[PDB]
Amino acid sequence: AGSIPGRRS
Amino acid sequence: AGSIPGRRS
Amino acid sequence: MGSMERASLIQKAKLAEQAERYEDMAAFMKGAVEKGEELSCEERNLLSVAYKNVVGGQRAAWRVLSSIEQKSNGPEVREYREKVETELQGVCDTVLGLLDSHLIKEAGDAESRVFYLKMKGDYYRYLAEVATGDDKKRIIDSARSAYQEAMDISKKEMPPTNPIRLGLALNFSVFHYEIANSPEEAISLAKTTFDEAMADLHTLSEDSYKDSTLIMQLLRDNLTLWT
Amino acid sequence: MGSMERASLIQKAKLAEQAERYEDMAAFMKGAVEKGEELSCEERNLLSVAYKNVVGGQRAAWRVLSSIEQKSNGPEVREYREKVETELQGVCDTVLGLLDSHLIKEAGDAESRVFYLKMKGDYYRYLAEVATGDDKKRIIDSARSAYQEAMDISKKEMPPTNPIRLGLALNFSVFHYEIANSPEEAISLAKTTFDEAMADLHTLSEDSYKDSTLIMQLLRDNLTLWT
Ligand SMILES: *Cc1ccc(C(=O)NCc2nccn2C)cc1
Ligand SMILES: *Cc1ccc(C(=O)NCc2nccn2C)cc1
Ligand SMILES: [Ca+2]
Ligand SMILES: [Ca+2]
Ligand SMILES: [Cl-]
Ligand SMILES: [Cl-]
Ligand SMILES: [Cl-]
Ligand SMILES: [Cl-]
Repeated sequence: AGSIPGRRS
Repeated sequence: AGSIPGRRS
Repeated sequence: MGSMERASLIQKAKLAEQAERYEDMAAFMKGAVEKGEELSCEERNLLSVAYKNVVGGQRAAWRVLSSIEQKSNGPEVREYREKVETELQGVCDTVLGLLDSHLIKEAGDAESRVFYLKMKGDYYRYLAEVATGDDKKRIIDSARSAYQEAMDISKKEMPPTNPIRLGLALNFSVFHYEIANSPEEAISLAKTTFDEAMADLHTLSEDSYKDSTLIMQLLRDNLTLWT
Repeated sequence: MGSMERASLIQKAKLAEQAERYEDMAAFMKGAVEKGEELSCEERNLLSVAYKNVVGGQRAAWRVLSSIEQKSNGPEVREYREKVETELQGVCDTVLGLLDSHLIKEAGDAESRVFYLKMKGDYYRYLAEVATGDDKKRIIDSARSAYQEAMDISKKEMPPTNPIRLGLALNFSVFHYEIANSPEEAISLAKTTFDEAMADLHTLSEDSYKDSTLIMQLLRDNLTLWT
């Protein structure tokens, strides 16, 4: 299950 | 130009 | 980072992201937060991106080591898993400390308050992933409480397509499925979030449409995996 | 890492590689080296893999920042490039210190001595990549001298298909092309290395054949890029 990737601005 | 990758044992 | 200008810390955080130096980026943004001023929308994103990458590397390593540890059951694998786990908990505690001192209490707008409360839920969720003993239930409830307050504000103050509202619902649904052992609540939240966003897409510009549909696809990906 | 057993340091270095925690891996192998015993073939590889990953991340970040700095020509980009550069130089100095105290002087076999001298050439080459001022020429000569001693031993003591001999020649050729401004020497070395290995492949087992041809392909890739 994927949370928000949120690794790139 | 590539040197030896050498990042995996 | 007390001796560096706030603007220089922000500039170097952006440079560190370009260089994929996320530990530096997090330290720069921690320094910026500790200047005591509120954060702009862009600055909040830099803070979140920096720590998500740092904790993401720690979580990935913890899962590798925990898996090796379970297959074995000397003390080395447990000892090293414990070391990584302690470092992960320190990062989560640092982020939670920044939110508590004093980002959340000074966040009055919906966009900032929901953003920070979602962060609070996320980093308690990461603590819950590695928690076992006396406090795992209390950590889980701390995550749920932060997510719930953010949900309540986002339903009152934001349109159903708002990317922060969508990402909050996505992560709260992952919390339900992976942490709280409530897969039905996870599926129901993801479904209702997706359907209400679909019905609001007609109000959006071309660029906002792309932003919202990207996150709705993540909700759909999870529903496909869960059903 | 003075209080940890040598065997535990080696075991944790292998765990850190599986978890892609290369800073930890390097610290564990530094601790193992400082136990004072010579390193096995496998242990030498762990030392090399750990620091190659650490310095590789620093080199990639330095190139990103140096490129941004040249496009700009406040002090932030220069300051941050200098910080990354100083950290990179510290890592290179640490590796060179380990080779000098006392890995190289206790390395008597060709396989160990050539391996360490190639490392010495590599980490002086990384120093040369960022060097400008009074010492860039001396760093370049230190790299060349280490590579040259390793070449001399490998020609006397190793077959032309030996993967250490091939990788040494590959990196020395990259030194010639990228550092020493000698592209003709780079091309000549890569060509002669490839041809002499080709003529020795008939002596190898299926597994040794795969090991050697993989590195010969890297020599061919460079020749394709340089001609
Ligand atoms: C927690 C969270 C939610 C949403 C995102 C994201 O990627 N949003 C896209 C977007 N579109 C316009 C503005 N933003 C932030 C990231 C993290
Ligand atoms: C400096 C260097 C040279 C060669 C390699 C490599 O990948 N060798 C493959 C191999 N085959 C049998 C044993 N080894 C080490 C890495 C680094
Ligand atoms: Ca100021
Ligand atoms: Ca001992
Ligand atoms: Cl440990
Ligand atoms: Cl405010
Ligand atoms: Cl800096
Ligand atoms: Cl010896």
